[PDB]
Amino acid sequence: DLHDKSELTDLALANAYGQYNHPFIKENIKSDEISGEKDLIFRNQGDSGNDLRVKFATADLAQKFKNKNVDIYGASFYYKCEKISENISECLYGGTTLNSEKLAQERVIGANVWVDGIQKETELIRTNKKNVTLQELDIKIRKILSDKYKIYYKDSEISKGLIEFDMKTPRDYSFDIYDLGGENDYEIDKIYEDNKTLKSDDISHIDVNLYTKK
Ligand SMILES: [Zn+2]
Repeated sequence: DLHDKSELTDLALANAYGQYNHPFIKENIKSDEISGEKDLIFRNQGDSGNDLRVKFATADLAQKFKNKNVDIYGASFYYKCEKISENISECLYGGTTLNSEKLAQERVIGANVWVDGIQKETELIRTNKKNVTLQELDIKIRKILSDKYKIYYKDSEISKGLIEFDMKTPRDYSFDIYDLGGENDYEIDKIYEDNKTLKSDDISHIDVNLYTKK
């Protein structure tokens, strides 16, 4: 069931590596401009003053954040990002939460890691948001995985990977780290388009299982 790293093109690997190592993080910005019916526009708010277009799965979502002070944390990209002006538009799916919703205290989540069934050091990620997007937690975990296990380097020994985010109830979410939508970010990141958010204090822990080349 777990997809193999060898299934991905070089473009897909370079793109994955790029976004999990350089996420777009912006705090307290507001947009009173919808594009299409489900994209919010933050002119000149992206990298290099490029414009920023945050895409949502529904107009329901875009409206919810329209004219709200929001925090952004997601995987950004340019290719296929619909321009709003004659200037370069930078894109990102979901990764949006209200800036007013901060925890009374920093939530640290433990991430157990296994490589071929052998327990490695438990890793840590944290957030100060009451409702954190799954995208944010995922990027934070993949960053550590990229740093320590070189998950997105073509010639590293890791070839299969599963990340499990467990709640305090029997609810869990998971990502096969190599089952990418396609090779371009506009495809790959639709994985975050629903802006799925989790109640930070209800998260139990993360379980990561990687398997070496075979
Ligand atoms: Zn566990």
